[PDB]
Amino acid sequence: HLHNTWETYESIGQVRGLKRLDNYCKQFIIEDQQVRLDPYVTAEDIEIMD
DNA sequence: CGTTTAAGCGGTTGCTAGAGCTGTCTACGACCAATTGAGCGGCCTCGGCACCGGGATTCTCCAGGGCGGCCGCGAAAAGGG
Repeated sequence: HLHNTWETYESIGQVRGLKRLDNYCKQFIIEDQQVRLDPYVTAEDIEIMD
C-alpha cells in the first residue's frame, strides 16, 4: 500500500485485474455523476455520501 | 472472475409436544349356544319374438271383336270381223 501508483488505461496495457478497474470506473463514475446531475437530490443524501 | 449473500455454527429463553413409566377402570370385543333367514340350486310361468294357417289386395296373360290387304275371279263395257 506504499507503492500505489497513479496510472492511466493506456499506461497499464493488459494486466490482471483490469476489469476491477473497469468495475470501479463504471460504478463510481456513473452513480457519482448521476447523484451530482439529478434534480431529485436532497442535501442529506449528498452529505452522507460525501 | 469479482462481488454479495446466505448457509453454517454457536447462543438465548421460555413453553409445549412427546416418549417413558405407573396406576385404574370401563367399555368393547372374543367366545359359545340357540336360532333363523339370506344365499345357492332347481322348478314353474309370463313377455316378447317368432313360426304357421287363413283371408284381403293388386298385377299378368289369353282370347274375342273389328278392320285392312290380297287373290285371282267374274260380270260387264267397248272394239274388231
